[PDB]
Amino acid sequence: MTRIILPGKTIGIIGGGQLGRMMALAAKEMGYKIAVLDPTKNSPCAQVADIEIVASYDDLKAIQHLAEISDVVTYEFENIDYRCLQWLEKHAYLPQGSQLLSKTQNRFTEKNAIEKAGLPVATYRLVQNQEQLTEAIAELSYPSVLKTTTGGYDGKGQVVLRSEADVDEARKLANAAECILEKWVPFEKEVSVIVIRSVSGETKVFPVAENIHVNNILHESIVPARITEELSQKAIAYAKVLADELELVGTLAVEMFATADGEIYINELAPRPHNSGHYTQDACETSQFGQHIRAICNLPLGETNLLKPVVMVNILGEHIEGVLRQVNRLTGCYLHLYGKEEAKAQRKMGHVNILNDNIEVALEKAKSLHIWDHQEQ
Amino acid sequence: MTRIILPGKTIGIIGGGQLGRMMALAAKEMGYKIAVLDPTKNSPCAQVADIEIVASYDDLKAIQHLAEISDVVTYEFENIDYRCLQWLEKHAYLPQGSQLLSKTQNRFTEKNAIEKAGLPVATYRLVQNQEQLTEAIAELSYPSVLKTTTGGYDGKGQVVLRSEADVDEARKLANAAECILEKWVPFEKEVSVIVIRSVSGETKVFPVAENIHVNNILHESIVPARITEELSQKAIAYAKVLADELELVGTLAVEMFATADGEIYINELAPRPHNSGHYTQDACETSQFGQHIRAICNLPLGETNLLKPVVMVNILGEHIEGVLRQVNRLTGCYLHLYGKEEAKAQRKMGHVNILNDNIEVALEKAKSLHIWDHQEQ
Ligand SMILES: [Mg+2]
Ligand SMILES: [Mg+2]
Repeated sequence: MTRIILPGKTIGIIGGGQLGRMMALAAKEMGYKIAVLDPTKNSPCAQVADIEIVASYDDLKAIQHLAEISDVVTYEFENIDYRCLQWLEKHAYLPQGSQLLSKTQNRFTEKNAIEKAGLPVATYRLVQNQEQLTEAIAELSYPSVLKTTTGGYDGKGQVVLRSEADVDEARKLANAAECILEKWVPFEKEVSVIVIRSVSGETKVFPVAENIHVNNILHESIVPARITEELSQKAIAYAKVLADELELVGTLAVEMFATADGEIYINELAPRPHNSGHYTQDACETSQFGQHIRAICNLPLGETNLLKPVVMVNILGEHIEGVLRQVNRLTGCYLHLYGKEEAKAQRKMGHVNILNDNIEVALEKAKSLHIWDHQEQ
Repeated sequence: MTRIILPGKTIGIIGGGQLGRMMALAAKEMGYKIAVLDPTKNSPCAQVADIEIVASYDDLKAIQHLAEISDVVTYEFENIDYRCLQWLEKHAYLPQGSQLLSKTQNRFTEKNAIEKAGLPVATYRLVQNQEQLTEAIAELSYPSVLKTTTGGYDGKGQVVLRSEADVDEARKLANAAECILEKWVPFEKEVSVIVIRSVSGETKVFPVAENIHVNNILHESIVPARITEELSQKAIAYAKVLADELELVGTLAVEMFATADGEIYINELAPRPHNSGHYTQDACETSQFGQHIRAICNLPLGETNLLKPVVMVNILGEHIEGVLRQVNRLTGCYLHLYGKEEAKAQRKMGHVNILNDNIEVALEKAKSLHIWDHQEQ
């Protein structure tokens, strides 16, 4: 409430991926110690942490060990079972709580929470079997999109239904997992806003980013987003409403659709630093990682001013060879690589923040490097 | 020339203090592994390193061990002896070389090198005995400063001569060590410039910083330095010429005196990241540490644009309690703490970068915190 976790103390992180690694690096600058729990040895985060606990996320015993050596605990792994987070908020210090994670983990529960906040979402229906899929298609028509309610993107995730010809594919998915069908709402661009709220209630919002996805993987984030001032203001206001209604502590990434007629629909939420906020490491006065640490520790939040326009480009497994071969050409580019040993095609290996006074020159730079030819097409 | 050290390789650092730690943090963002050699276990740098070697700086076997596991070797500790330096330069990869470091270890050698590069310094005389002191006093008159040529660490090691009354104290100093006598420069401001030069000869120069020393220890760096455009241009030009003439690879801090009459004299050089460049971590497009890594690894250098005005304030052992107590008042302030256990009174425990569009507001903020009343007086 007024509880402050002072520099020198230990922050425990559940999950050792790139998000935890970058949380850790930010915390280290401020003089915090870092403990991490991850199922695989020498994770990106372990490479920066003082203490490594190699164990499963459901390993209640190892979770207790993390709780014992930590003064505060946060998570970066978003598919963690919220029963484990319920244990921590009662027996350790987890200022984020378990509630928000539980609401944002399931696309259906997520939509209900956005609606209760009074914000606009695409019309949606829960799909648990073929009869329900049929009814949902009949009610919402085409175009629509079927998405699994919980984390299961690896190989499938979603089916876009442009016409009746895509129904066969949707039925297969509907059998494989619980789904929601959402009406496809026409939009000009996807945008996101990172909002941070500390234990003491202090709230900061980062600049609106314009996101470009390829095969449903983030390719580029563009800041400032190439949208109207009024859309930017609305996006920012929407993020503040969510932080307050969801009683946020820590970080919330709000992904959005911006339509040609100036409206914003809330797409999805992530209760953590998000890929679309990586630009902040090089372009803002505080990074989202530095902010997240400040939020949970209850330090004054840093400023979120955009200090230079930026295009973040993702480096997937398929790009890493190209990046390393082209290192000599990275003038004006700020490389971040996560220390993952095995490259797989779609695995996130790093990102590059391209800073320029002109956003179009930054975009042209990414194209000129030809590392992302596959994405450009 | 062409040699590039790619992300994924190991950077070895001789010296595990805060400069090593901040080098290592910048390197980790880019996906490098870190090895460190330091006389004390659990050093600031070891807290972020993948491999720690605990040994003396003059222990050639340990130095050799660090070199053997490192793809490139750099140093934070300057007083490496010649036998270790030659071994490193010829049998490891030490792109910085030994030549520049040799020149900057002796105040007389250093001033000769600066003059030979075509740059101005205060008039000076070598003092190896009492007779040479007498002659130098005669030629330079009062006021003047007698300084030891080596041993840059604590204990003053200097005597300011304003009258014949001070000669007695000076003779004692010249009796214990080789000295240099320098004519007193009537200066308005102390300033410094950080210059970067990569293995391939690419150069970048950081903005001029105004430095405020108290008890021979840096207190504040102010950027932009409160000096005329003409003085700024001159300091930058001088720093570039030095980098060229000394064939710098890596980082060079050039400390200077700026007079009211618009003249610059070169004071002293540090062939490494420097305390007067810590502001770059929060206020510049690239930090001196990010730049140092790029320079030795022969990556393209980042930009050095000042993105927001800044006051860096040092946190000594005598300040850490005040910082921790005032943590809730650190809005607009960016805290860096080095992870040192033992807090001696004059030991550098961290720094705070105070960012503000108005330099005077930043200065005011430092005072209003009432942490540095001692320095303020
Ligand atoms: Mg979600
Ligand atoms: Mg020096």
